[PDB]
Amino acid sequence: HVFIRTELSFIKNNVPCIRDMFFIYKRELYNICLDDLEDETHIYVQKKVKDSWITLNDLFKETDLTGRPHIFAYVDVEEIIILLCEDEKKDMTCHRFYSNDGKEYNNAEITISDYILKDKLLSSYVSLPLKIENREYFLICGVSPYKFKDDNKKDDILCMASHDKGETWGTKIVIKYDNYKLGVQYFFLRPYISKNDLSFHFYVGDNINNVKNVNFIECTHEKDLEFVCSNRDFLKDNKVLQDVSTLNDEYIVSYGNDNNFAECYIFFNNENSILIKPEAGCYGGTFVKIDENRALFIYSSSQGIYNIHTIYYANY
Amino acid sequence: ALTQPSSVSANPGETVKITCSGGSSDYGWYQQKSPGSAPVTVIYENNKRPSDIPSRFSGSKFGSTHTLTITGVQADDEAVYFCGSRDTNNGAFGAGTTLTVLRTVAAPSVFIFPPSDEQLKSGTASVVCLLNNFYPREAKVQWKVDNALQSGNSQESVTEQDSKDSTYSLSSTLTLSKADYEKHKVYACEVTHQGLSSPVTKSFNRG
Amino acid sequence: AVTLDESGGGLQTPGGTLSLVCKGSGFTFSSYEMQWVRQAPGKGLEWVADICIGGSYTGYGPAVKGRATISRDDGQSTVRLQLNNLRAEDTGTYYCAKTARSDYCITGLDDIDAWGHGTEVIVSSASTKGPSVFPLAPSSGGTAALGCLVKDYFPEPVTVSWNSGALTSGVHTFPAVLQSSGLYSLSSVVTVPSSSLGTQTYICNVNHKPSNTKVDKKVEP
Ligand SMILES: [N+]
Repeated sequence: HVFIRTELSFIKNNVPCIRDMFFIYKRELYNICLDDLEDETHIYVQKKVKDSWITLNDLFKETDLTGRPHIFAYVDVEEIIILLCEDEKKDMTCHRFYSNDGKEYNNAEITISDYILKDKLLSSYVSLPLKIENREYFLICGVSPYKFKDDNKKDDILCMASHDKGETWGTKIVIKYDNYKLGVQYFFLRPYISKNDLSFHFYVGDNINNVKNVNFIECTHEKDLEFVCSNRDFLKDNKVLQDVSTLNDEYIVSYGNDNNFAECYIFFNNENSILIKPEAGCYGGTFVKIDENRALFIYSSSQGIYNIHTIYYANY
Repeated sequence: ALTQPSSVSANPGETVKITCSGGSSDYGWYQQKSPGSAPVTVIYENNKRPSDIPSRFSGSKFGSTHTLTITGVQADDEAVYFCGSRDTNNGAFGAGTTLTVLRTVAAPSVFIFPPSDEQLKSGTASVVCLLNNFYPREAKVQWKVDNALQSGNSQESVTEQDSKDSTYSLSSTLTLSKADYEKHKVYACEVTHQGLSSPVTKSFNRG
Repeated sequence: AVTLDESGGGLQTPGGTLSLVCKGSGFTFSSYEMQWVRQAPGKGLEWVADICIGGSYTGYGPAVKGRATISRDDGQSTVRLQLNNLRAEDTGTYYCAKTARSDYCITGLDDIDAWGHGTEVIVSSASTKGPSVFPLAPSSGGTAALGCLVKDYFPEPVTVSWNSGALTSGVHTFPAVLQSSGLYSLSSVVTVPSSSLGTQTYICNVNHKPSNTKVDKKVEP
């Protein structure tokens, strides 16, 4: 029938990150800390070692470009690839970092000549290869901020793919999102890949901070390099949808009590339920899936303190 | 590799500047008065200084270049300063920069030493020529056994600049055997220096 | 009192292995990246290896890659460098070092804030020899010179102190020179006035750690 086991640890961090970007490489947890308060800006690659984040390398030090770039990190079996991309132009200019231990990185300046994602809003995320027809692909996906008429010629979500570990971005994945509603802002679009199945987790609101309703669309593969998505209704009355992940081919949905996240509720297959109530809140709670039956739920209850909830789940 | 200067020089009280062009990441400077003796961290992060190190030391990283600055140099500031940063592959060190404090010319007070009783009986006896507290390092040592020039069988040993009066010290030794030492009587030591009009040659008798 | 003390540095066999231990005190060991840095006689400084917090990462210099092994006993506050197949190129003085930042392992040598005293290693197939002490008396005027000559000894180093560490003023220590046979020759002199010849006693204490020989020779004209 079912199995739920939850243990939690803490992680101290002596680097005050503006934004955290967790990832699991070779079954271990790493962070992509952005340190930007003589303002030496850093894009540190930290790693969890016992109960502390250990800084391994600064990617911004080895970077020609300025400003907070777009960070796209891809975690395949035998390597990490992280891209730092200048936002503002006809061509995109990225810096491609490669590592296979988590500490050693070797950058290479890349140029996405005449990119399609121009005009589309991009944002930083961690992803994993998506296999389509005997070929894995890394995805840089963008959304159209505002829509006023239903143009078919122009698709709302656009994805450029790379089947050479991020070296050349010439493939175009066609995303067909049939529920794109008019007048409102759409932001923080990040794809969710699992079991070689594609989905997108984005926000729909009035402003990046004013209104932030979480949306989730699951896509099916219609034909060669073309996907067609539809919305997934995770709405629970008197609860705020926060993160969505999958364990055991079942959704793991995070909800808050209000938009202040004093308490979080985690639902498994909607069949089972647990409560996260930081003794501080659970704001910014995210699932960092480790395995098909194990995920992490991380939020920071203070500056420098991370709460690492480890969740084990299995259904039969 | 990190491109560090071979040597730099300045008079006391004057400000000095040492550079490091090679390398990518931040820079550090470690002084080492004598090889074998542990170095001392002078600056660690680009413009960070340890509590024990005096306020005269300061750093600055302008591009791939970092300059270590010693405002108002002192006698205890003479050392071989090293550059520390990262090279294309991994962490790397510089070639080393030798700092010399500029002072007036000092002549060497030469002291010749005949071998001990035991030294002779041991089958091999060596003559010791000593030069103490001179300036600059510019010096030459020529051996003259019975009015004849000797070369090839003599090795010299120079010490680093003194941390009090900024003077050097030389040590020569004529490697000779028991059969070749008792044949001669007059043993002279010619000393050549910049601060000497005539070469001071000290000679000692066998008896 | 952030201090590091090295041990295990001696005359190891060419082909054999080495084991150098660095014990740390004064700082919270385990929270700082540790490193080893060597210096070949005459040559400059050279990075050997580094170990990250909790031994999570282990890096080596090209010179010792596939031969050296760095480990940490966070409980004993020690860092062990285990270098195998010792070539003559490994001879030098090894200093362990502490990185200034805690929970920080970026690959750089700019962040060292604590250096160990330095232990000397000698890769050689030559047996330890004893130092022969020969007193040198002058044959001056106002200021006279006295001292002893340390000849025929192997390997380095040799700690010579006048009056067991009481006489430090006017003491000049010379570096040893390598003879044609293979042994070293160190010298040490002390500048004392001519009025003190007869009323004071000067003895040079030659100490050789590898062969354990302490000979107290008196210098008298
Ligand atoms: N380091």
